[PDB]
Order: sequence, then structure tokens, then C-alpha cells
Amino acid sequence: VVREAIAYFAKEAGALSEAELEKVKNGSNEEAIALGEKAVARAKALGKEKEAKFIKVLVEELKKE
Amino acid sequence: GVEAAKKEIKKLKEEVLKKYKKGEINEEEAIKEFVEKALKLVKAVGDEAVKKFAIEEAKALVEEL
Repeated sequence: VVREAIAYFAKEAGALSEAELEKVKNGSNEEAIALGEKAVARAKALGKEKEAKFIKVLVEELKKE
Repeated sequence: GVEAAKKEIKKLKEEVLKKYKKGEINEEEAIKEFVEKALKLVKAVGDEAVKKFAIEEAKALVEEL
């Protein structure tokens, strides 16, 4: 659910590409973390600060796993 | 079950919002407390209905912050 939540919020924020959303959903843990950090940076750059915060927390969760 | 889990997820979002609008927690603390407790709930009841509902309640929570 964590991956799907990150992919959904990065989609809504437009912080990642279709290929990157797919790699978040069905890639490796490391690339999922990497792409979520990219989505955090991209969403904050686009003014989606709350979504950046949400996605940052979920990536912390992916690390904790 | 699915329906009881969804009830708990919605009630958790309302509890988190009430703490936030009372001033007891800030925005990022609200996100974290919801993410942590709702992840408990989703892993305990992992049906697709519950995963979808939790992501939607996260989106409503983030919109209302």
C-alpha cells in the first residue's frame, strides 16, 4: 500500500512520469525510495508542499521496512 | 472486516484533524500520526477496498491541512 500511496500522490502532484510511477509500483525497494525522493523534490518545486510532505513520510516508511 | 476497518480509518482521520485544528500538532505531525496508525489498520485488513479507502482518506486529510 505504501508504494501505491506514493505513486498515487506523485501522480496527483505530477511529480513523476508514467514510467516512474510504474517503477515505484513494481520496481525494487531502492528505486522506489529513489523515485519517491525525486517526487518529493519535484512536488515541492511545483508548489505541492503538502503532497511533498505526505510523500516524504511514506518514503521514510519504505526505508523503515 | 473491510467495513469496520474503513470506519476506523475515517475516525482516525477525524481525530488527527481535531488535534491539528486545536493546535496540539502541526501539519507534518498530523501526516505522520495518520500514516502510522492507518498503516497498522491497512496491514491488519489488507483488502483492496481498505487500501483504496485509506489512500482516499489520506488525500482528504492532506487537502484539509
